[PDB]
Amino acid sequence: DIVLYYFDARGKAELIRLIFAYLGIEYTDKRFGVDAFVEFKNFKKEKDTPFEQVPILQIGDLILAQSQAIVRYLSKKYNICGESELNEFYADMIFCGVQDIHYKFNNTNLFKQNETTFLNEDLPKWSGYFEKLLKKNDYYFVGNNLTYADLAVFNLYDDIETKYLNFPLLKAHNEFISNLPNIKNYITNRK
Amino acid sequence: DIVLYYFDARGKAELIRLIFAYLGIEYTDKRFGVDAFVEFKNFKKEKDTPFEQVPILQIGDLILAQSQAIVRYLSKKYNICGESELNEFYADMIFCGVQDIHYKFNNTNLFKQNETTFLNEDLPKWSGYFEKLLKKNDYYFVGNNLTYADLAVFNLYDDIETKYLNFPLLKAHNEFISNLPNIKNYITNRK
Amino acid sequence: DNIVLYYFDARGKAELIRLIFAYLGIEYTDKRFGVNGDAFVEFKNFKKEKDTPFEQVPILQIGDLILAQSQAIVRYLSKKYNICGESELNEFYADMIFCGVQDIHYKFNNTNLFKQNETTFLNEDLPKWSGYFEKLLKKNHTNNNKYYFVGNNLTYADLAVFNLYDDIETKYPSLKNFPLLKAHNEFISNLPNIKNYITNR
Amino acid sequence: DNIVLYYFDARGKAELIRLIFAYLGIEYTDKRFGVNGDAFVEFKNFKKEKDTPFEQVPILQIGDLILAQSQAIVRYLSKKYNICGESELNEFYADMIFCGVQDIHYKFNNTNLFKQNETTFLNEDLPKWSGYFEKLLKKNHTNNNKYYFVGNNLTYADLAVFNLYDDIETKYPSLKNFPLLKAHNEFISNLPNIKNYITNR
Repeated sequence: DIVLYYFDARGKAELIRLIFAYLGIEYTDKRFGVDAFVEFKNFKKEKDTPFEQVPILQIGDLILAQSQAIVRYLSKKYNICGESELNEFYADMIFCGVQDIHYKFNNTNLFKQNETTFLNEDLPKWSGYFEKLLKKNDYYFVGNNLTYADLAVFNLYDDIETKYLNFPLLKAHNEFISNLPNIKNYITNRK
Repeated sequence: DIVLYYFDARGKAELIRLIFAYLGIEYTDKRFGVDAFVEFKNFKKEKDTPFEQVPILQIGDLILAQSQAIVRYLSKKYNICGESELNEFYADMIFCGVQDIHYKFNNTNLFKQNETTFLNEDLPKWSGYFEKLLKKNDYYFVGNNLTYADLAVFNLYDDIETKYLNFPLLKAHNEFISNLPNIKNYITNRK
Repeated sequence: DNIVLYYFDARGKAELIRLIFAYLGIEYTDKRFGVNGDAFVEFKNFKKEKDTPFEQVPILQIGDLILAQSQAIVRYLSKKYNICGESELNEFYADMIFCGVQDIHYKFNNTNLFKQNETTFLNEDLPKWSGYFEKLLKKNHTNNNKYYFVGNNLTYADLAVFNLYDDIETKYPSLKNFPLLKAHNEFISNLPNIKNYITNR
Repeated sequence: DNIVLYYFDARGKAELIRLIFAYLGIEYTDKRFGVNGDAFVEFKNFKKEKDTPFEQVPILQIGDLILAQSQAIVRYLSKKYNICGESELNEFYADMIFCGVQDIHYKFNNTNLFKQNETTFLNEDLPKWSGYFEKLLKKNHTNNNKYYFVGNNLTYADLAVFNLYDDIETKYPSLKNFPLLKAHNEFISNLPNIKNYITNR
């Protein structure tokens, strides 16, 4: 009854956009800076944010902040969080793992001279963790249905691939998500 | 029916310890290095961890990883996550906020020359966010009962205070948590 | 001689060196990884082929001599070509100032949307540093009329400050509140060897 | 003269300067914030009282002269007191090496339990750097028999490498796999002015 507010970037909003695309939920994708910064300063004046951060998801009059929290909330509401107490935990635990490596990716750049370590050490290591998780479990990380963890893992590699998959299941899992019809469409349309 | 594995430090395990103390749950608090590192390497060989990280909470044969996930799991199980869908979200959102500032605290040190900015800019700003959240809501962040967010906020400042509260509610809230009998006891006994 | 600069096809930590060569009019080969191909493969092969101390670039090769670490290279060239200041104290001040540049420059490079630190960088870290530089320029009033950080000739510190703001500008918007600094950067940008290099870049 | 070093009551970025003064036998006042009181209040008052370029310490004051930025201070002292190498190339190499030290040292300082990067630092970042240093020592075989990074006299790079490992050791455990580096550090640790300073520290 929905507005997503963020910068004109994937960033930490993209996973939320992927969820809405998957669920088929209509919303206004509001992007600053399509002086992004002046616009953000104004938004903060206009809107009551808890921590002066975006993304913000506003549903009617209700303001939701913090991307990971928003993801968990939506996932519960729309049945992509796992179907048992243990499965809900595993999905969460996997997402936390994705968060660790995703941040590391966002902390690697040329100036810092950490690209080679990321490419050679950190990413292979994390990819191995994910591949093993897939092996343990027309591919899902959790149970026999899609969860937000699947989308998160797709999003992580999709992001990484923009800038910079030895991992057979992970590759297959990524292809599978990319080809879900709602996802494929979203992706094709995406700037 | 429970072992917590971590280093002999508060770190990211402390919030879990505070929850168990609050809930009155008996567990073995297993600390490496009471060559911490040799011991950790061995533990990783011995135990099947998803990401080769601690803390690990083992309940019977069940291995749980990722501190924030563990906290959410316990909180749901033991009714400290909020009593409505919206309240569960707010608790989560607050914890996410705590995570942001807690990390910043752990990223500030003398060598980096970022202590003054943290003390003068970042912490006051975050404390203001928390104070306002308390105002909005014989003190609780969420609803009218204790949630993990309360414990998290207590833990954050308690950590900060070891190394380095203008904020009346926050101070009062912190005192209140510190004085909950199970907490007070845990704290008095703690190395 | 045969001077070759090796780096990625980016400004990064190489650009100041490139600016120095431009300013001095030194010819060199600007070898850039990844202009067309996979930058990482090229870098990997380079490391195999060239004996680098730390497996890092930039690398400046003069003849068969291999020099590493951008700041060290900058200091070496600056001494050689008389852009390091003309007294012991002035040499120190240029070095001081560059050290300060490095600090804020590293911060800029650690700033991004995902990390949600853009607003604090724009709003609180950069203005503070811009203030420090503005004050330093004031102390050299003044000799100035021409804007130099140190003494009455150009030093690498001048180039470094120019480069830092130039780099920032590529990503983020004014220097309105910092007139001395703004004039200084403009002045550097208009030195003919520099203006020409920039236009062609 | 009246030489005063201002810093926190910590090693940090000051310690190398202190080691240099010890090695050279220069008397100075080692003023440390927070020995007894609130370090931040002391620092805040210092900044008000002293005109610092960047609102940072360390600060070295010689007479009324204020010098800032630890690396710049190290380079200035090293030139003055002949620990920077005795040729243009050797001066560059000592500087190169120090730049490398700074990189790994900063990483050590960014390593902690909360960030869960201790194992990668011990396991993968430090060994790699230790290797780089070990290889650099090998190149100076070579002159050595005495271990120096550069030429056949001590330079600040020697002190810097010693200091870096010493600092690491306070926090984390062997250098077993790096015999040249280990011997080098031991050798530095045993220079009489250094050994004495250390024992008293």
